[PDB]
Amino acid sequence: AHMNDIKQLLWNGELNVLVSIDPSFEIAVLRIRVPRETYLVNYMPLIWNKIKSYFWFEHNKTPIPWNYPVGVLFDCLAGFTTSFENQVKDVLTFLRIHLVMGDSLPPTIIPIASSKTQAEKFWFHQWKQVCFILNGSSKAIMSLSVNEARKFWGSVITRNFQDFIEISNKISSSRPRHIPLIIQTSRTTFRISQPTISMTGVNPTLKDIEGDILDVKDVMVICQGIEIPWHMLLYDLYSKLRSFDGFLYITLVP
Amino acid sequence: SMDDLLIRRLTDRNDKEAHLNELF
Repeated sequence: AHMNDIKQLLWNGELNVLVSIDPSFEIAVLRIRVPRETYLVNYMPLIWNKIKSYFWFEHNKTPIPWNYPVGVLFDCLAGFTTSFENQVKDVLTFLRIHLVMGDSLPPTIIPIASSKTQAEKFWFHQWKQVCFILNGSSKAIMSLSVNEARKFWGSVITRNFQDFIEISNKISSSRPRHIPLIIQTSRTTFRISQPTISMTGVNPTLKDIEGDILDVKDVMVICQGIEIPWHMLLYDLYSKLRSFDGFLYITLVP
Repeated sequence: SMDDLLIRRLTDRNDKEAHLNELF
């Protein structure tokens, strides 16, 4: 009952996003709501529509990838203990990103293809890999019907929680062989790591993998925008706070 | 309960992130 509640709360995740438009293109500064569990490019059509008056996104002059869940980007671009109740009055939590245009594409990020097919294909192939990690093969996801594969992604676009849960569970590993975990530092020196954590014969706690987390370089473990106790079980953590792309993301913050 | 802790923290997160959403 609680895993469902937890997942619903994650699906409801939503952020105030300030989209600063590059003069080169209140139309200069868009204010939109974007869920944590989705990609920024899924909202490009909404951004273009508003400004009927290459390109990529940037945070504080640094190009940002689009292939990470918005919530994950937020965790590493916005640098918690403070409850809403004890929070100073009227603190505005938001993400400011810039839509810029240029002659040459920034070298470190996958370019935005603006084809409406790019995001879905990437995301689906990635779940195929997450399935490989969890089960040892992509059988479960490849066994989905064509209708189901399309509806799986459709749920991300329309926010259909029921469909996303039905399909993500179908393909989700009874007991993972390994945990699909990604550890990263703040993007404001950036380090990212995908450690190999086996579940065979063990039941690791966050503290148990302290070695891996620390290899990425006094630090607070943030997952889904919240602090996680070092004694929580990895599997539990993954099964509950993994993002809409199948990966569990941990962000290290001071 | 660990889940009660997560439920509580996620609700708070969503509340903080939703504050002043009328400006967006």
